[PDB]
Amino acid sequence: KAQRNNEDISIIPPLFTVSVDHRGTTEVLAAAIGLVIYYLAFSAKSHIQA
Amino acid sequence: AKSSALFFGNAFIVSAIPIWLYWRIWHMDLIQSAVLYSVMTLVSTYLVAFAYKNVKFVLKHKVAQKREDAVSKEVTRKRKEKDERILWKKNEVADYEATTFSIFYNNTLFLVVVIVASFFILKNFNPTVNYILSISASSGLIALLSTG
Repeated sequence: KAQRNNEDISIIPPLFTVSVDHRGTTEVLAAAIGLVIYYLAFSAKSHIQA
Repeated sequence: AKSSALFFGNAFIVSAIPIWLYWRIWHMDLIQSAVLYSVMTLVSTYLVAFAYKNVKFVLKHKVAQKREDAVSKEVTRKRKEKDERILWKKNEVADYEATTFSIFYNNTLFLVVVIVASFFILKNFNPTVNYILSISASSGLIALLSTG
């Protein structure tokens, strides 16, 4: 009734309240890191042999 | 040649590491799969150590070719009475870093091969087939590459 009347809904006491605590809601990378280190190792090999 | 013991003490390491993710994401049975693991590690250690020697043996000369002038500089700065230091130290001076790079490169090479096979080709295959093909191909291909 209050909601339909746009009355203050806070005046109406609930029977009880419950507080609900809500806390809220790789292989590519491994290949990439190994690739980059190996590629720079290849550059190192070229310089070493150069 | 007797230094090969170190190679044997190194070539096996990488062969067994992937067991973690295989037991965690491929959920391999470590008891039944131990048959495959032992063979794979043994073959890898054999050929990889042989590769270690081959790479270093094939390239060690370059170290002296490059830096022997500097090594001689420090040797003298420290002819028969003079040359002895060459045999005692200089040869090992070239050898020491030659081994370090040979093993370093071989190990660096191994990782990508297994990563590519397991997680980019054998994605769509049985974990049993995944481990079999990935490790076997890695070992054979890498050893052949070392012979390149």
